[PDB]
Amino acid sequence: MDIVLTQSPATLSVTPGDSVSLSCRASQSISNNLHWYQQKSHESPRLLIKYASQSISGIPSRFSGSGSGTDFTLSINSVETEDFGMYFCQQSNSWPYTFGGGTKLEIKRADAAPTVSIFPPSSEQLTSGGASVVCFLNNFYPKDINVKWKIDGSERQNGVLNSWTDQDSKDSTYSMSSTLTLTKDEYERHNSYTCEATHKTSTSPIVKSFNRNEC
Amino acid sequence: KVFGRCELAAAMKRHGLDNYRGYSLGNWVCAAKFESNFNTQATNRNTDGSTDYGILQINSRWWCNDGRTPGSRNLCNIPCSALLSSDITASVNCAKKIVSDGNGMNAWVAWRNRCKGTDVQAWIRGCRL
Amino acid sequence: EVQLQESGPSLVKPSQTLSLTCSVTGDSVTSDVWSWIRKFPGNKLEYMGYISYSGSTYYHPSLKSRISITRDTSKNQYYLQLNSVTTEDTATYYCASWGGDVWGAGTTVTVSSAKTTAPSVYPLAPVCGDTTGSSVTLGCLVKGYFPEPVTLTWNSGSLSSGVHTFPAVLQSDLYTLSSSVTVTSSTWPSQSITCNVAHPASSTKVDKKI
Repeated sequence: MDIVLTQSPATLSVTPGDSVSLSCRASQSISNNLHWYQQKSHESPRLLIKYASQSISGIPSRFSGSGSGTDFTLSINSVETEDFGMYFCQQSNSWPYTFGGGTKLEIKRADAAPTVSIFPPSSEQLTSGGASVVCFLNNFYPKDINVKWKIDGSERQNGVLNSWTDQDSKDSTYSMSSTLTLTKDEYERHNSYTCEATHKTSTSPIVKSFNRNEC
Repeated sequence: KVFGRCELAAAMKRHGLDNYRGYSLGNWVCAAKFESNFNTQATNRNTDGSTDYGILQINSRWWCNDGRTPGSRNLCNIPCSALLSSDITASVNCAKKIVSDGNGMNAWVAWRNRCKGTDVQAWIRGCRL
Repeated sequence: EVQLQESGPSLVKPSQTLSLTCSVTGDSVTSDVWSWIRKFPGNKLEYMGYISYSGSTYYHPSLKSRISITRDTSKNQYYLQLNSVTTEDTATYYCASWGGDVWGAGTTVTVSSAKTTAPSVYPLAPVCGDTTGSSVTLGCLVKGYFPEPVTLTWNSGSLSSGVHTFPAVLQSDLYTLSSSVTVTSSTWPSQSITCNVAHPASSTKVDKKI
């Protein structure tokens, strides 16, 4: 019964100066009762267009909205550097009000392979009975990337926690941290630890590894 | 300006009043009919310093600011003059906010007495929309 | 100009009650319709409910039962009460006008039964000091602290370029964060590189030389 709003694409990479169109579909007709919000990193959401196409005095003219019923579109004529972030649609036709999953507007730049580095558990952590293996995958583009861990040749999923930074303010790349946490005893039961990164920049995955039988 | 019944119905549908928070188009058409006979410029002075403005006679005591009403709460955050426009955008938006309260369309006495609990669809039946 | 500001306990324990305050300035709380919107991790927004000019309310059905929105006309504030919370209610909470034109900066509320815990700071160095290319990346792993946040710096701030400090993640009720720092091979180990980690809530500050 609750109205569901589907937005696409989930993410969109463009160059400042390009124009773009974001989609938001409703599972039920909502006439013109669809609103568009912008939310940049570390900021609260800002209303850009109300009731499908009504403009808000004070909102840049490059923003406009169109559509009705179940299909809506937010258009940005020539995206500007300060326009990157999240965009969400919200309907107020029926209670409860609901939001779409949002579309991420990101900066387009040249593809860049990730710089990978693996790190073994420190002596201090092992003394406390723990064992975290860390892998950093820095300054790559695009954001799409797959990281696979392997112990003695076997893929390992449990104990893996990942962290991602937002698109880099300095060079528009992305970075990632991947950590495999085991107990000191599991750690010492195996020899080879591997961090495998598959990225668009190469059909061959980047491999970083180390053996407890060496070093 | 004074709308034709069907003309206003189409406009109200365009402005998303059909099924807004459960209220079918007919309800709003019927309401507009009894409140101002589809006249966007209709006004009505009350015993206090308040006046009803627009096609849906929205009272200035609580809903809009006319720049000269004692106790202006301006619930709709809009100049009462916007409610007299030939463009119904402002009147609809304010009506939607009003109807978003718990009492819904009961805010309009005329609607209760003349439209609530009736074949309101009759107000749009016959229109090409 | 109308302005909103959220305030309240940033930490609520499971089964307990979450309370937030929205202070309205520039206009009267009785002169508008006000709302509470929460943002869950992963950019999932939920319209919790709103209180109208009359004091009447509308609550999200999934919440209906645990939620309560009230206002105080003399203080010019309206509140949010959410009972029997669970870790699932951890989110960033915002108050905003119904019209959507004004929003508060938002405030994070975390639901956890964890107690204040100082972090363990571990050095991240290449296996066997096996520096290879022209550059080298070192790291710092901050594990098991609560609550957030911590402040991590390298060489007390003297080393600021080529750094990546990632968002903390939850690991068994506690937070873990890591920071990488890249320098030329001619920089390390000839020059010492140290990780400085401060955790205000536990009154702790620790340095870890790599």
